[PDB]
Amino acid sequence: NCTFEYVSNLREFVFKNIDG
Amino acid sequence: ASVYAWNRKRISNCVADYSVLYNSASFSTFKCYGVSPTKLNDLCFTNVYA
Repeated sequence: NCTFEYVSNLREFVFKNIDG
Repeated sequence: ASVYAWNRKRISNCVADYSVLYNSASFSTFKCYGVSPTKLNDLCFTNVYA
């Protein structure tokens, strides 16, 4: 059941979920 | 697929042009319920089942 699929030292990331 | 074993395709995130299908005489039947068959391209829904 797949509904989406996308394909494209210090590292910082910000993950958030707002309004879907 | 057979009618009793009807196949279901899930449609998420893709633009479609229902005008080239509505304008096609190849389709012997094109009937819509709850939504006008003419005004179809403007509508937006999160998922589509086929």
